[PDB]
Amino acid sequence: DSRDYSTELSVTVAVGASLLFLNILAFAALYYK
Amino acid sequence: SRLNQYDLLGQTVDSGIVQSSTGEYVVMTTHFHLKRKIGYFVIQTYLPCIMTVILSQVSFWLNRESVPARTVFGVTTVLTMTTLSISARNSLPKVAYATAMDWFIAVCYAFVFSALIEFATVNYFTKRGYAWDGKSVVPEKKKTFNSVSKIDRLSRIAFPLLFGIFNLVYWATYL
Amino acid sequence: YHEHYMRNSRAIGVLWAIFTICFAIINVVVFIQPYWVGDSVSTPKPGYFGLFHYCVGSGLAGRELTCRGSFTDFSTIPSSAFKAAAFFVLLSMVLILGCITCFSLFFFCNTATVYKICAWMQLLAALCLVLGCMIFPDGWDAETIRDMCGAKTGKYSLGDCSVRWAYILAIIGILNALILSFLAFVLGNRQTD
Amino acid sequence: LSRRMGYFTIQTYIPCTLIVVLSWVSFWINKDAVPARTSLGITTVLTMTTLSTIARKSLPKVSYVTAMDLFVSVCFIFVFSALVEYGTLHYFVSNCLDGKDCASFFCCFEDCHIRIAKMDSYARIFFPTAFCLFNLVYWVSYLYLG
Amino acid sequence: PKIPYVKAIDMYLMGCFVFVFLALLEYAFVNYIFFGRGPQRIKIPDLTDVNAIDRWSRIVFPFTFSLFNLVYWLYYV
Ligand SMILES: CCCCCCCC/C=C\CCCCCCCC(=O)O[C@H](COC(=O)CCCCCCCCCCCCCCC)COP(=O)(O)OC[C@@H](O)CO
Ligand SMILES: CCCCCCCC/C=C\CCCCCCCC(=O)O[C@H](COC(=O)CCCCCCCCCCCCCCC)COP(=O)(O)OC[C@@H](O)CO
Ligand SMILES: CCCCCCCC(=O)OC[C@H](COP(=O)(O)O[C@@H]1[C@H](O)[C@H](O)[C@@H](OP(=O)(O)O)[C@H](OP(=O)(O)O)[C@H]1O)OC(=O)CCCCCCC
Ligand SMILES: CCCCCCCCCCCC(=O)OC[C@H](COP(=O)([O-])O)OC(=O)CCCCCCCCCCC
Ligand SMILES: CC(C)CCC[C@@H](C)[C@H]1CC[C@H]2[C@@H]3CC=C4C[C@@H](O)CC[C@]4(C)[C@H]3CC[C@]12C
Ligand SMILES: CCCCCCCCCCCCCCCC(=O)O
Ligand SMILES: CCCCCCCCCCCCCCCC(=O)O
Ligand SMILES: CCCCCCCCCCCCCCCC(=O)O
Ligand SMILES: CCCCCCCCCC
Ligand SMILES: CCCCCC
Ligand SMILES: CCCCCC
Ligand SMILES: [Cl-]
Repeated sequence: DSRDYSTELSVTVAVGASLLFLNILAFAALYYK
Repeated sequence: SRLNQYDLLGQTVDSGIVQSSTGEYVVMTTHFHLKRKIGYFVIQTYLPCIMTVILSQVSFWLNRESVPARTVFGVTTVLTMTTLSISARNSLPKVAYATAMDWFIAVCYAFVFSALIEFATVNYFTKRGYAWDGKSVVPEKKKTFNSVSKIDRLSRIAFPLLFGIFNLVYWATYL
Repeated sequence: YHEHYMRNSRAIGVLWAIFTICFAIINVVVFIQPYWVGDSVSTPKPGYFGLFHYCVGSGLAGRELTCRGSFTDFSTIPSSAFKAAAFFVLLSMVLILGCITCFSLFFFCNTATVYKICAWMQLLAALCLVLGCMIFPDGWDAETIRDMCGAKTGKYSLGDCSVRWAYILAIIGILNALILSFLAFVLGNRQTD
Repeated sequence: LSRRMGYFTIQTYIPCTLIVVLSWVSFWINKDAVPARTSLGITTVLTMTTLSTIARKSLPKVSYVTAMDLFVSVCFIFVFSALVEYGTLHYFVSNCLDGKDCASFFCCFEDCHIRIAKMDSYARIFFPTAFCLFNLVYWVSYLYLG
Repeated sequence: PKIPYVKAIDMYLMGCFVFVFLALLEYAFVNYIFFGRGPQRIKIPDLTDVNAIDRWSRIVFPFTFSLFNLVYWLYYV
């Protein structure tokens, strides 16, 4: 097996970035009076 | 016959050929047919479980105001069924699949649990904390008294009927 | 204007609940799955290890991954730092599941106080997750970890072994937990208005 | 080899779950029914103590918690918590730029305890929610993730 | 010893279990008679009076248990 972890790391970081993006959007909804 | 558990019905004698990587071999075969004795498990396991279920269902015939009494029935019958289940399973070969007696005990345990839940539902709708005093007249719809719970009246028919039909189908299936 | 305010409050609260559930799933996954660290091309032996569970190869040009380590057993864990990290991550799991339970309190209790309760609970869960993530590399000096990765690996030093998806997922969980806690605080205050 | 779960499902998992449910039944029993609720709680605790005996009958005396041990332990804590909940309820009933400050934007030091009379209302949904969440994490963990 | 068939001791234990079970049913019957049939308003006494049922049980349960003991011991000894 090709013992390299880039696509796995890439997709995990993509999912994490999506989650944090949605949560900062939640702050954008709140803090905007 | 040195058998305590079983009864030897008979024997069947035959012959055949068995294949192997080394070759074909003649095999003389006998088959002794055995039937387990049921009376011990009836007197020891099935009957006390049935009587415990009957005791659990007996709680429906008491007045709804006897909250500690009916709670004591429910939980102590649960404990008794637990003890009976553990004892019945202890004297049995340690098989990881469920046998017929396991299913019977499970259904009885569910029936006892359901009787306790039925009492809980009945007590949730009890209004007055005092039972009928005997002397005072109850005007059918202290001055006022709680009516007999229609949940109790329905359970008095439903629970024994359900247990009876379960017993009928169980014993018809396995016997 | 008030109805827009209330509808946005409701929608943002629902979204905060979904993201809380997502973070709880992340916490369970990172606690269970043993892919915090992984072998490399230059590693003496193959395999991987997480907080408590570790699998290592026999070393005969195959997998034959012998596996050992369960959190229920406090001895198979390679080092005390690993034990502390596993305990902290478990406590974070318990805290976040406790907030998901406290979602039930929304029926009766005032919305602000329950929002603050999950806010503090998620902040504490994030603090526990940070403590676990900081304490976990301390245990890389363990003789089993050294035997896997090599002699160069040590305290706070990856060496040949490389971090796999679970570690970065835990860091993402840390960030997510902090921001969810702040979101809960501001939501609880914005209900009061 | 893979073990079969039919006997364990029938014998200890389902009965332990049912005993936990019967412990929850105390929350719907009316307050001031002190003997009933106390008897229910303590006898459910006794029944869990009885049930926990058969958890390790098959196994050797290993010094780590198995999945069965964990399930039984958590159910025991659940019934213990129900009884302690009723005890607490009975005792307390018988007798700079973000928005404001670090006491009103956090710790609720404005009134808060006061509302203890509604502890049964909380426990009616809190206890089933906690047990259902525990079962979801418990069963998903031991079957799919690992 | 595990010897699965019915024995004298098994019969005695079953008999005693039946007696305690019957006593519990007797109380249940008394309770239903007082509280169930009430609001609608040795030779067995009338069912109406709960004290009559209790006195009948007081007389009869020891007598029936003694009869069971006599039959058991004479049949087995
Ligand atoms: C209080 C009033 C006084 C009551 C006094 C009675 C006291 C209690 C009864 C009996 C005690 C006698 C000792 C028990 C002895 C066991 C009974 C017995 O011997 O018959 C067995 C029948 O099994 C069987 O049909 C299995 C069935 C067992 C009986 C129970 C089935 C019906 C239960 C329905 C549920 C209703 C719920 C109520 C809801 C209202 C086998 O025999 P059989 O020759 O074939 O040999 C077969 C060979 O394998 C060795 O037995
Ligand atoms: C797989 C894991 C399974 C997860 C399952 C978790 C389930 C956990 C158990 C119960 C949740 C209970 C939620 C109940 C929410 C109901 C809240 C409600 O009734 O509406 C109002 C809005 O509240 C609010 O904005 C608070 C919003 C609460 C949001 C939480 C519920 C969302 C659950 C959506 C499920 C998504 C699943 C997706 C997973 C992939 C508040 O009322 P109210 O003004 O009258 O009071 C004011 C006071 O005077 C008296 O209460
Ligand atoms: C597991 C949870 C399940 C939840 C089940 C939920 C089932 C459920 O909701 O029950 C409601 C009802 C309550 O039963 P219940 O006997 O307690 O009825 C009340 C009781 O009689 C009170 O005494 C009455 O007041 P009072 O004495 O005169 O002062 C009151 O009338 P009122 O005050 O209005 O005048 C009555 O309402 O009974 C059914 O209809 C169910 C029949 C089917 C039962 C089927 C049983 C097998
Ligand atoms: C064997 C399983 C049986 C399950 C039967 C569940 C039936 C419960 C129906 C709830 C009825 C209801 O809403 O009224 C009770 C209280 C209302 O508050 P209160 O004024 O009556 O004190 O309502 C509440 O405040 C909380 C009610 C409970 C909601 C959670 C029920 C979860 C039950 C699942 C158990 C496994
Ligand atoms: C009370 C409510 C809100 C939270 C309950 C927390 C539950 C889900 C926690 C408490 C203890 C935890 C367990 C502790 C140890 C182990 C052993 C490990 O090898 C697999 C995970 C497993 C089996 C955990 C699964 C989740 C768990 C059961
Ligand atoms: C885990 C639950 C245990 C069993 C609890 C049973 C009690 C049920 C009480 C609620 C019955 C439904 C009430 C309907 C609303 C009403 O009209 O009062
Ligand atoms: C050691 C724990 C025993 C279990 C006790 C359960 C019931 C405790 C009730 C609350 C106790 C704390 C209240 C203190 C107030 C006071 O001074 O009386
Ligand atoms: C209703 C509240 C209780 C919630 C928990 C329900 C799950 C009880 C566990 C029953 C044992 C299930 C066994 C699953 C494994 C299997 O059968 O293969
Ligand atoms: C898809 C993997 C799910 C893992 C379990 C999630 C539990 C969420 C907390 C109840
Ligand atoms: C097995 C429980 C039956 C309940 C009928 C209402
Ligand atoms: C499962 C028990 C039901 C009781 C009658 C509502
Ligand atoms: Cl494990």
